[PDB]
Amino acid sequence: HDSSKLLWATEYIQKKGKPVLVNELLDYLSMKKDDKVIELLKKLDRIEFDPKKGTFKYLHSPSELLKLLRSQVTFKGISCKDLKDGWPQCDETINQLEEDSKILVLRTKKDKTPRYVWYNSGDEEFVKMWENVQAELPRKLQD
Amino acid sequence: DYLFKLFDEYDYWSLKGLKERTRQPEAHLKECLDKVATLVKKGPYAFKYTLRKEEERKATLGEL
Amino acid sequence: DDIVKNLLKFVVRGFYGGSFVLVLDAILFHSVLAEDDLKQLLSINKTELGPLIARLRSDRLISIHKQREYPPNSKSVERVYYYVKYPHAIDAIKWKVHQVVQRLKDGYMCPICLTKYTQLEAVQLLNFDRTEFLCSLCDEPLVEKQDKLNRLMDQIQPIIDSLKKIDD
Repeated sequence: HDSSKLLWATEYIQKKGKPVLVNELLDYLSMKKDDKVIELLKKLDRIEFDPKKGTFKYLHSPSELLKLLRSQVTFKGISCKDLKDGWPQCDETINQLEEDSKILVLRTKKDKTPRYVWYNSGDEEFVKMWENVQAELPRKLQD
Repeated sequence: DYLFKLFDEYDYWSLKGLKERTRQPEAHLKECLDKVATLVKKGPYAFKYTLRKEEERKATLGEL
Repeated sequence: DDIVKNLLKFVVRGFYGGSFVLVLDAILFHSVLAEDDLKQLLSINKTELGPLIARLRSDRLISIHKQREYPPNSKSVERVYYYVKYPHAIDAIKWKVHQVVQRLKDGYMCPICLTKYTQLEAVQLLNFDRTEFLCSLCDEPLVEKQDKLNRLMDQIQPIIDSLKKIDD
């Protein structure tokens, strides 16, 4: 039953609006001083563990997204929210890279206000003109 | 907090058993349980929630 | 295969959206995949991968070899081999661009009758009494883009130049 303590502590971090020391949490959350409370914060992505003493905070973006796509060169998909968590407020940068048509973004087939961002491996009249009807002998005549 | 002590006391229980204890609508009981407990719909215990510190959780509930 | 990859990217820019382009680039990153590998590689589902696969099958863009892995563990293994075939893609793109140019390269009508006439019909429809082209049955008056197609053709011209560079 260690799943609940993290949420009551984190929503408290939202209510207090400031980071809380592990001892201040353990005293306010009335728990025995322990590594697990910190370890849940080290585990949880919605809380930031600070290397200086205890501190627990709630929880360049375009360049970070480009580097992530380059590392992703082997990976053909990524999560939209995870990229935003890695680079806070990266949804806008992801959409901008989309509009640039390089790291291009894919508009949500679920809720049309959302947009996914994807990693780059790097009109029907126009399209039908570029497609039309689609054999080997005309290809050989073409070759 | 009381419901969680029941969960260590019972690996399987029901929204009915919980509503009987908490005297709250099963709908509210079903929301929080989704966080702590998970549902098993198959077997003899089907339609009953199973779990996955308790005192720390109780103090966190007291704080919030 | 850099020139072929660039031609494929240009085809993705011309034909369809960006998701299909990204799927093609993902196939380009990894040598060979069997029927499940895009799903592990991508966050899209298999049913939706299926609509995209049907779209690829509609065209000549890529090629499929259908192979079983023989070893008798349960039902063995359905492995599909997706390998791009360059000649079919080159032929289809040339047919489309030439057909597009022919469509860009490619009159009398009466308002009430909604009929249609041509130049030979013009010689027939001419009347000496008035000066006009008159309809046949209803005797009604007769009435009756390229530059914009030429500008869109400027986009087609870069693709044609890229195809010429790929050829030589």
